[PDB]
Amino acid sequence: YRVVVLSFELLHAPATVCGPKKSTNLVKNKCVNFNFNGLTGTGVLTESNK
Amino acid sequence: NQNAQALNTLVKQLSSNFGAISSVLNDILSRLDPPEAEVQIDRLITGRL
Repeated sequence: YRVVVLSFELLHAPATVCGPKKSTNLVKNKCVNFNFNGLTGTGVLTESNK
Repeated sequence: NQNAQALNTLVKQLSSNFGAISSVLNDILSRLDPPEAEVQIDRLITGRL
């Protein structure tokens, strides 16, 4: 029984891989939950000049 | 000064995950299943409250 042990990334940020996922129009300032490459957030998104 | 200092501490106090994998509600549900995700938020609302 081949017991070769493999290991992928353990809690690392996005890399040169991109899972089979689609795309959709982005959200500029809508106060809604958003999804951009897994990360999800809610509240109000406001644009700054930083 | 006291009022302003207290108010900011109430906003900066949204940081700690409170003994969970994540420290933001938005990602708790996205990458977890209520069965195992709800217990995670069990310490989030219990923390912010």
